Amino acid sequence: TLNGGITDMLTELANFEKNVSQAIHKYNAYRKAASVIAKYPHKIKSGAEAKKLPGVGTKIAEKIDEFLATGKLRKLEKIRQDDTSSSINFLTRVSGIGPSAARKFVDEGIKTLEDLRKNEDKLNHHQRIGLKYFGDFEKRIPREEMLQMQDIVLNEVKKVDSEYIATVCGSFRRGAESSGDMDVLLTHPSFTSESTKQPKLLHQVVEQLQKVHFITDTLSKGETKFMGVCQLPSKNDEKEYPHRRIDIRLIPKDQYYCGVLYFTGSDIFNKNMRAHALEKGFTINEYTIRPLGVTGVAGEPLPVDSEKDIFDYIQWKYREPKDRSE
DNA sequence: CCGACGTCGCATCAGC
DNA sequence: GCTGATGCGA
DNA sequence: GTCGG
Ligand SMILES: Nc1ccn([C@H]2C[C@H](O)[C@@H](COP(=O)(O)NP(=O)(O)OP(=O)(O)O)O2)c(=O)n1
Ligand SMILES: [Mn+2]
Ligand SMILES: [Mn+2]
Ligand code: NA
Ligand code: NA
Repeated sequence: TLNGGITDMLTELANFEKNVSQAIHKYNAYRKAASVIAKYPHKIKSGAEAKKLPGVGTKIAEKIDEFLATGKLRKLEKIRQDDTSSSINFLTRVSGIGPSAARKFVDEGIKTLEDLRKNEDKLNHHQRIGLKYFGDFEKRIPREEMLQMQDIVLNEVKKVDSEYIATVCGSFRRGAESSGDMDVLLTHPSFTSESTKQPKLLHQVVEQLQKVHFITDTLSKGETKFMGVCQLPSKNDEKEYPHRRIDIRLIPKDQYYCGVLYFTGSDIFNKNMRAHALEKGFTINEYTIRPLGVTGVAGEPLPVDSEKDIFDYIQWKYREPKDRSE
């Protein structure tokens, strides 16, 4: 955590540009700068030293010099003191409320937690559930709890159909001692890139999880992706566990490796790897890796038999999940 | 300089 | 209702 | 905000 002060500053600047300025590429630029500094193994002593890193340019180098010298950034100081930015920034912390809805709400004089509770009628379903569990969703999940959750999910899925395979991905698969949520990759032999031989494959799994009162709420739900809320069972006289975010992703079984690569992350690792893939003349999604044709159009899917095969195509040394925490 | 910046799913809305 | 764009999110 | 070509 050598440069925590610097990475915190950049992250706050990223959130500002995303939530307030609605400038997603500035948000990404700061996300990237924060990431490359985060894994830089020296305590940074100047902006010039920082500017050597890819993604760190002049402006950020200048900001790092201010931060090192003073321990603050006047730019951030002002943003903090500002009514509207602070309100918009806060509202986006509710799941389902983004930059657009947040700014629209603030315009209407809705800018506090109290205001949201008072105006629940103005929320779409996602946002209402997000407000309901605002407190809970602030809390992180200890890996021990994640292990309990894994046991329930894997066993309940087994009970539906023994041919399901459920794989917990995200920060958990990367070995994090705590997680923001739980991500579950799901496969079933009936669903491949070639055919879907059974309907409601994801539905049946969700339904079962609701039945045992594990899944408590639904944010969104389609044929291949579920976003919702779950909770561990507590014992007698035990205070209940916090409600947790969970999302589930049904991937065609023959495309498991691209799927698990995607869902393991991190988000920035995925961006770095896909950017590199493009440089090498391939494109990668959660389904396939395709070569790019000489006019830039994606071609047929390439054979994939392991995560490492995808790494091999773009000439990257294989990296274990725990080294993908970028 | 300066266009281009990872790829896609589900909810909602605009237009017909 | 459908098609495509936008919002929010993985 | 950054950068490659
Ligand atoms: N922008 C994003 C967000 C997520 N993802 C993929 C990579 C993530 O590791 C995986 C799960 O998303 P996530 O749950 O938001 N983040 P993740 O599990 O990495 O870390 P946590 O904050 O949940 O601990 O989805 C992505 O490819 N692009
Ligand atoms: Mn996660
Ligand atoms: Mn998730
Ligand atoms: Na740089
Ligand atoms: Na939000």
